[PDB]
Amino acid sequence: SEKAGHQTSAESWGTGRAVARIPRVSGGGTHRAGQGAFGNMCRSGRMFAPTKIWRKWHVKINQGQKRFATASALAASAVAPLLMARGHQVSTVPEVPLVVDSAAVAGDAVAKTAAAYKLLKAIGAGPDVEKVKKSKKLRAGKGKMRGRRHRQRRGPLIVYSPEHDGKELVKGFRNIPGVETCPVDALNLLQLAPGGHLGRFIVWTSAAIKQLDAVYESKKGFFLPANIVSQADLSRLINSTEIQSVLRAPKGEARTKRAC
Amino acid sequence: RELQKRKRRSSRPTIRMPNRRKKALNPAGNNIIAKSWNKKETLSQNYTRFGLVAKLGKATGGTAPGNKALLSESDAVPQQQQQENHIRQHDLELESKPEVLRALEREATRPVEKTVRHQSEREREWLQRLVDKHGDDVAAMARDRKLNPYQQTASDIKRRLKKAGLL
Amino acid sequence: HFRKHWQRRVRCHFDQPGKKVTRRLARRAKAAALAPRPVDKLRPIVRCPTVKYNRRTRLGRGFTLEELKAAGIPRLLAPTIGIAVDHRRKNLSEESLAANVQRLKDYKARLILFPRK
Amino acid sequence: MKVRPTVSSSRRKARKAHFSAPSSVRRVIMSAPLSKELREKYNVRSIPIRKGDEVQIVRGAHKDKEGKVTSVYRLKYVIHVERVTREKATGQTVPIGIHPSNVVITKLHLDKDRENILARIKAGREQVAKAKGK
RNA sequence: AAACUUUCAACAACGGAUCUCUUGGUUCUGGCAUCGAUGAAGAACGCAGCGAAAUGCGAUAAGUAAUGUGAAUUGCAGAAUUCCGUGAAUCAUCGAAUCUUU
RNA sequence: CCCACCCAUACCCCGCCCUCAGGGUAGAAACGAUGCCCUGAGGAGUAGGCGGCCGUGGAGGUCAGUGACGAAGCCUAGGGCGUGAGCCCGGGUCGAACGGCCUCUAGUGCAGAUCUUGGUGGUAGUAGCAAAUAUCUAGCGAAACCACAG
RNA sequence: GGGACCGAGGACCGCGCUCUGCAAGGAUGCUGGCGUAAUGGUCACCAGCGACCCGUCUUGAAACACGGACCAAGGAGUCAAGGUUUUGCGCGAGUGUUUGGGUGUAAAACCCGCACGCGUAAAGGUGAGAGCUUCGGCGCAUCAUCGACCGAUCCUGAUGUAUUCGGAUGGAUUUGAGUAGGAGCGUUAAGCCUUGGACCCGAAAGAUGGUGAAC
RNA sequence: UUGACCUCGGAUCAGGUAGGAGGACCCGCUGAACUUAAGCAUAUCAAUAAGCGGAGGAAAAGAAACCAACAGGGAUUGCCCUAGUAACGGCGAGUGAAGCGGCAACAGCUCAAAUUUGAAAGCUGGCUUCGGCCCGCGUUGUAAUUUGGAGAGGAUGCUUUGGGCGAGGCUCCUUCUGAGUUCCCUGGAACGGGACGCCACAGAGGGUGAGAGCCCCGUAUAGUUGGAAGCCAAGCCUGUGUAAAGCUCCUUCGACGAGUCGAGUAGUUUGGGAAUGCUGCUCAAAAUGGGAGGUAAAUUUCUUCUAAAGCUAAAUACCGGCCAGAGACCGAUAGCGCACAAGUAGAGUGAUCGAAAGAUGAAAAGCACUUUGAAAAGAGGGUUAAAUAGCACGUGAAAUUGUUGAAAGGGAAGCGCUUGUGACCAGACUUGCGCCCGGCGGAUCAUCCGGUGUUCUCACCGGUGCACUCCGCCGGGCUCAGGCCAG
Repeated sequence: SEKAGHQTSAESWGTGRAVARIPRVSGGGTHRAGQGAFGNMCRSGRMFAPTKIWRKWHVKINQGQKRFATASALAASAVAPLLMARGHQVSTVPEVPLVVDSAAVAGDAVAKTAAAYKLLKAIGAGPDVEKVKKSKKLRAGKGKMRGRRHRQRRGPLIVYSPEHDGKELVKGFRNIPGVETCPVDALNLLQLAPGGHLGRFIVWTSAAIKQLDAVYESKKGFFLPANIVSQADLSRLINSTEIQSVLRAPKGEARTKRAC
Repeated sequence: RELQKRKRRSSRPTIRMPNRRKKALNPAGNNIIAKSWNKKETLSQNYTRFGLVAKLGKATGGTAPGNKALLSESDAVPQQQQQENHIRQHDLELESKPEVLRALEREATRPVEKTVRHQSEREREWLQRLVDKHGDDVAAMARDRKLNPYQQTASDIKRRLKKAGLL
Repeated sequence: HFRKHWQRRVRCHFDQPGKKVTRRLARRAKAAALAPRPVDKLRPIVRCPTVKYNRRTRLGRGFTLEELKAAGIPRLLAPTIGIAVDHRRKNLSEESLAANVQRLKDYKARLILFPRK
Repeated sequence: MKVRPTVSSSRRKARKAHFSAPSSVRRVIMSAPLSKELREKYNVRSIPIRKGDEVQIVRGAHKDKEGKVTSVYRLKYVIHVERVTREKATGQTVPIGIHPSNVVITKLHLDKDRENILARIKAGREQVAKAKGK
């Protein structure tokens, strides 16, 4: 409150009495009367530097850097060791960019939650869904008083094409705990790298892959970034006939024998 | 604040306001647009599906793909290429596609009745008495002060006779 | 430049997306009221006044009476069929007249006028 | 997840509305499920409990006890079943407050309005059954 | 010697920290526009079986009527008051009334 | 003047810690190349500068984490780890939640301010019987002052 | 010859030697002891040596002074706006989506039509010099020196000129936040400066509007 | 003498209206000082606070006596940039706009200056059988027509209409709508763990004796029951009067706001001496007029608007009103002064000032009864899972205190290093492997057979048997390796 702590009528007693020079409340017939006020050190006083609403709450990020991060998250999602290093149960998943045919999810084929559950279990996304179901724990701390009572893991992200698959599959995957749905034209970095950790498990549709080819040429002012490294395999760069041929003879071993 | 503290300790009920808006957000009725309006679609998508223009002004942001709603001279005369002192005032003389568009054209192009305005009994009696004395000389009827008290011009009386069918 | 009591006159904008939703719902209400009609009126093309912006053009307030008469649209019918009229503007040249007359006949070519009853 | 903007997922508001509810709202809250036989007979899952119903307690330390509801204490959110009582220090037999969610109604106190309630619930369930079938 | 003083341990006190909780606050957002001489906001006096506080109400006084729901209220005491009923309720709604002194 | 002897954080030899410097380490290593191995020198410190690490409230991710067969808290003439801030375990009490790790965030760490609020003492069963509630003995009973003691 | 203290490292590699193995790039061998206790730890006390009461402030230093009855909880460089330096990042002579529009699973995320802000626009010689080299040389960035061009300034004062306008050639100890093959824009983190209560607590005052009396 | 008109009054005559509250936002009037300029007075603070008057759901402003110098724009309002620019200033402190450009929203109108003059055609009241009758207002002007990027009057020929019901629809309240209380263990209680299921456009939230999608309320989605008031509306009845309206043409006309502009002067205000605006005093206009700008350009050439009358939605503001939904907020010394009797108790003559104070248990089951005695107290005994949870009540720290046990001391205590004594506590390497025989049982053994899944050559089952091989298990035998400390 703007007036909190200092809607008190208090004056300083000065140096006349042998008390600390702090503004004290006037009056002579109350428990409050005679107590100090107007200070962060004082009970029922105003705190130091009161919080204001004109703090910077939002952060402006360049759209190019956001598109770079979204493309990096998409590229990281196609790597399976990153999927298990993030914490996804994909040991029964047949291929890491898990593409299913659109005919399984077109129209009202998945619009019932039982059909969506059956499809998830069939394509190998079952253990990841069951992980989220079994990971439900009560939140440690006061956040339970503030509308956040439970914590659970994140399951597979379903990416679809709303033009070729419709939006009825959104309804069938809504109640399944952990699984999320996102259109291919509006991909979200908060969902592709949850917690800032790369390698989200993604079940695509076929139309999702085709429009994923499509929508990265439609962004104005952005092209897919060129890496500063062509071959990211350092063992291919160093342990290659090209470099090993011009290398001088080694000057020592990995472990040096003590001379004296 | 004191009032809100009072109501919290009071046994008097909390009067809940229904969410009654002043303006409806969806068209209603038995017309063509009401039966084809999707309440879960925006204005631009609905007007795209109709085949109509929603905003006639300049585009103000980017649009979704498939928007389709947010739109000799002898005398040196710049207007002579524009051609196809009195004009018709109460109407215009205008001379695959979505179904709503075709329905709108059909209902706008259908023939209508006219409700031709008739004449009063006293006007018919006046025009009749005017014919019974002069017959066809509309100039003499205009000159007549007794039978034509309002000194109307012979053209007006001829037009009234033609409307009455008394020639 | 904080010499005065600027604390009592700080305006934050946490209601920016809520006001955008309100504006979009107001446009939806305008659409509901004017169901086949566009929510906007037709406005002319005008040239920007100064020498700095003379090269470009923009939307004006309303069509001149001479432009409406040359396009074949009567003055009193024009505000009732979606065209804006401005009695203050003058043409002053044969090149703005031709442009806005072309705009008006283009509007007439794509209009579905319904009978009164 | 709730979608309608009029619904509130606030724990504070929900607890206040529960513990500061009127008597008719408390009647609606103090509801009990029907027995299996009554569920197949009337096609009704649960009904608000009332004095005169014969119930069986299915939870708590007084499980498998049956009896007639002799009191519906809405203020204390509890019902008082017949012969499910206690003993005070003095020896008085006080009733034991059992929540209506812990019992199953084996016999209804059938009046005209209760039959109307059963008919309305059955009509809604069967019309949704028709909607599901086709 | 005994008594006193100091330190440590167990138990018992004093006191209310810590932990956990929360029908409270605080900040933001959205819909809506409604006090009064037809007597307002505020002040006072009264109304219940036991009412101390709070709340409700005005000599029709913890309220009357009308509508809806459908079997209570409840701390104790009382009712031959109501349960296939124009009908309980410290019920909800609320369009009719009563509405002391200022 | 001569001889022997005594001991500084000084000098010499060895061990260990840290810092700095030099060297080695890929058709990869028998250890996160932000890792490992070898060698040498050095170590006072106010204002001040830089780095690392510990702890607290809350947020995202994760540990398929702990938990009414007992979470958190508290007590403890118990057992360990760390140079240290701290951390882990045992015993008792207790009764519903809590913790680690990677990031994010802040109203984030006290011995003092004649500091604020609360509680509790010596003075002291003393001075005195005073507002409130000329002596001895019952009952009632403060205040100034107080780093620890003469 | 007698004594004390120490045993760092952990397959081999080396220097060597008295060369069937050695005292040569750091300790092994033998014997004995160890569970009703080997060995530790805590508290209390005694004993030998050592040791001015903590924080603040002043002084060359002391000495004074200030604060400290005790315990628990609270308690002080914060948040904005505007400059500036440096680290990371994206794009780059361009850069900045978020005023707004569209869209949405709805304060999120996703997209962008015209503007606008800031910035850019409106190659010489010689000598060093990293690096490369066919061994002859080629030479980054940067610096020194000699030169070139321009806004403008100092004279000489062309063809010409509407006849009162203009500056061609040759000369100057010229300048510049000038050119001489762009570096900026946006964001993040840290530090500093200015203004807001501004690290926290601490006057006498002054003003506005009220409440009472009584000299 | 009588009756008008005008003017000024009375009436407990009839019908109305104002006052107060609230005041977050809004429109006016009035109006400081501290402070900064390391002093201070111009300046700043600030055209702010306090004070006074007046409204609403918004208010205000608003359809150019505007901006501009353009190839022009076109009521008002607000956002972005313009721009910390122009301008002004002890040229210091500093103060500080606007046009254009992009956007949100857009909507235009009513009078006065005219003669209806072939007809005051207009209106407030009263009486009513509700259908039309009286008095009055008004000619010192009430209707119609017209409002200067206009208009009127004639002529002309086309093109336009007005009322009343109204099915039904939208908005909002309402009724109803999925699935385990299956089995076992722990526990006072399953809402915990294990097993087997089901629902899901519903796995938001709350309750229930502990973490509940399926026990209950609700939640999601389309419907569906009944109702309230507005608005829209398919259609169905009627219309009417030589009634109203738009445009065109022209040998006819075309009225536009005065103690107001402006000049002088004094204050006040602004970035603003064409005084930036306003106000007070003195003087006091015009009609091819007046206002404001552009321009050295040859004289004020040109450009652009009409003041002194008025109305008007939207985009905009909002600490208040009726609600609603939320948060990386606070968690009882915090968060509002107030989670609870809170503007309460209490203090002051008064204006005013203004606290402290939450938690038994799942359920009062709130301790019957016996026995001491005068207590807000005990001992037995009882309830409870628990009473060392007993309305001093969850947990229960420290300061400080009492009982018991041990040790030490009487010219300070406390601390650092190092042994000793007493008491108490802990308990060292968690202490193994390999060979050689005999018996037994399995296999990865059998080029044995059959089947399943696969990364298609690897795994997993079922049945056979011990010739070989390899594992284990049991009974004997042997060797070795082992933690610490001393000499």
